[PDB]
Amino acid sequence: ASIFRCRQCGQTISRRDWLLPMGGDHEHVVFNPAGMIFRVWCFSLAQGLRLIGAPSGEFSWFKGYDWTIALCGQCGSHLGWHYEGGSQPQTFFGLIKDRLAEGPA
Ligand SMILES: COc1ccc([C@@H]2CNC(=O)C2)cc1OC1CCCC1
Ligand SMILES: [Zn+2]
Repeated sequence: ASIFRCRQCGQTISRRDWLLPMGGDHEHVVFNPAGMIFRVWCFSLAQGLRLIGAPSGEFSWFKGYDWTIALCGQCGSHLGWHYEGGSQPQTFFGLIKDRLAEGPA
């Protein structure tokens, strides 16, 4: 259980070692304006994604950060968001926990 793959296709995405304690915890439970709930895990780093469009501040769940949608690079599944434009760290990834599968390296 040290690495994370896309649950839908197996693409390698991130690692447990890359989890990022944001505001005290790597886990945040948040809602979008369409009322969908997400269990978001924060990572310092991820790979195998494809970032779509340019960043937006609108409805950002993390103060001072702008988001871009992050799809699985391989299958297109929506895995989370890349955050940028902030401070300490400047950037990070918020990934949806139930869209990842955890397993050996
Ligand atoms: C599942 O969709 C989405 C769900 C959630 C957000 C978040 C709101 N606050 C954040 O920190 C990002 C953006 C989305 O993408 C939208 C942009 C255009 C259509 C959908
Ligand atoms: Zn995938």
